[PDB]
Amino acid sequence: QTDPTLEWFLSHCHIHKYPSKSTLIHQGEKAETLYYIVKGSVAVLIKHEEGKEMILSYLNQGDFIGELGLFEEGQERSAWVRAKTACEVAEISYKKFRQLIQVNPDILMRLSAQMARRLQVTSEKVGNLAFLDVTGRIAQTLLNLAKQPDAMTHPDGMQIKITRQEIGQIVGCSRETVGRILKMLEDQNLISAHGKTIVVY
Amino acid sequence: DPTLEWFLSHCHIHKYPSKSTLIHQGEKAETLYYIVKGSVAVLIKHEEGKEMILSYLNQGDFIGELGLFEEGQERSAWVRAKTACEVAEISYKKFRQLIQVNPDILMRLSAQMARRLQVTSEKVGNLAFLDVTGRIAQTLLNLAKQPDAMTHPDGMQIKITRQEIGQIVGCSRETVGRILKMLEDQNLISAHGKTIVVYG
Ligand SMILES: Nc1ncnc2c1ncn2[C@@H]1O[C@@H]2COP(=O)(O)O[C@H]2[C@H]1O
Ligand SMILES: Nc1ncnc2c1ncn2[C@@H]1O[C@@H]2COP(=O)(O)O[C@H]2[C@H]1O
Ligand SMILES: Nc1ncnc2c1ncn2[C@@H]1O[C@@H]2COP(=O)(O)O[C@H]2[C@H]1O
Repeated sequence: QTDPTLEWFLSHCHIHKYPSKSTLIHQGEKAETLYYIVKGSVAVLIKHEEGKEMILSYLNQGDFIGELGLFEEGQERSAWVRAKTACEVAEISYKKFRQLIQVNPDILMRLSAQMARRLQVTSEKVGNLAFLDVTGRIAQTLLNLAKQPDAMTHPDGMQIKITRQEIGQIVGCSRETVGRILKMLEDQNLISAHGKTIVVY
Repeated sequence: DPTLEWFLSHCHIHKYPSKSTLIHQGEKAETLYYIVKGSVAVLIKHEEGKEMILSYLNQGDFIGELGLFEEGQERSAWVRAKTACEVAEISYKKFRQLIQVNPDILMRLSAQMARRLQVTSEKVGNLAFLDVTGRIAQTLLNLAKQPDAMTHPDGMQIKITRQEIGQIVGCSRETVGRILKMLEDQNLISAHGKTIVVYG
């Protein structure tokens, strides 16, 4: 589902394909381009020497990406953005976009609605990490990604596909610890695990 | 600035004393704020004697902007006046009417949202990669790297309460007390009255 405005915006971009796991944005690169996911999904990650990679968020079709450096020249990509599946994404220079903004501010309103949402979601994440114990953090995380578009409904909850590695990267724990906690969450009858498939209740 | 004075002329301004609450988490959001003077703390709570300051906002900063793009939303957090403040306020409706006239007012707001997203995202990385002790240790270091930080013959000197430290890391004031002591025995810092010396 799309609309005129959106299509108007798109007719000003170049759509490029990206195989699963390929990197769309490298942290540190000069920020001079805006992106738009027409198809597929991506992960946004940050790195910290020792411990390594952490997943800030998943973004999907309809999501803008690479927008954080738009309002001030000379900024660096604040994160790594990698394809989680085959992706088709539009791109336009900040300059051309700042122009379309003047033509029709609605395009900025749509981008802004998403930034506001991201700030609400990232803030909630900040709190969960500071206030929840590792158990609650993982328990909540399973609820969140159960809210993702790729989540398949279960005749008694919601079914998701995730790795102990990904969970650990979202909550900030090792896959070993995640496994041990998933065991408890299963025992406590809160989830059902079968391979890399989890059924959240 | 012509754009900002214009923006403000359409708002109603009010004075808020210290410790005063401008925004209550959970309430329906139908209005936007703009700090003309003063400072505020944006914070979230776990009502277990543990608060977390997501950020400080100052003169020239917008507040309550998160519920502007979708109706039926609630305030994502509590905003408390740090010092006396003069805050302009305007409903989302009138603000959306100003955006049509000149989108620049929206650009300025959005630039602040992007900065805020970048800063909060950095915070996320640290909290995930740090125990309560490490969070506090790193906070003492970061506080020593700031301009207002003072010089001490042994390194840097800072002034901050156990509560304030607790609000930064999201833990109890007592937890801060115990951690600061352990850090002393580790010969990493010194604590007397309300002054903390960070060696190095
Ligand atoms: N907390 C976050 N939530 C969602 N997307 C984010 C977050 N932090 C960064 N991003 C995205 O990661 C992108 C990579 O570089 P930019 O800073 O140009 O733009 C970034 C945002 O689109
Ligand atoms: N605080 C942390 N301790 C351990 N692993 C972490 C932490 N924060 C994030 N992680 C990531 O979580 C991942 C879980 O399993 P990996 O072997 O893939 O490598 C791990 C790290 O990259
Ligand atoms: N991470 C953050 N950084 C800065 N300000 C924030 C953050 N999270 C919330 N706020 C502010 O807290 C305000 C309170 O309610 P709103 O959600 O309407 O708008 C909010 C934002 O202006």
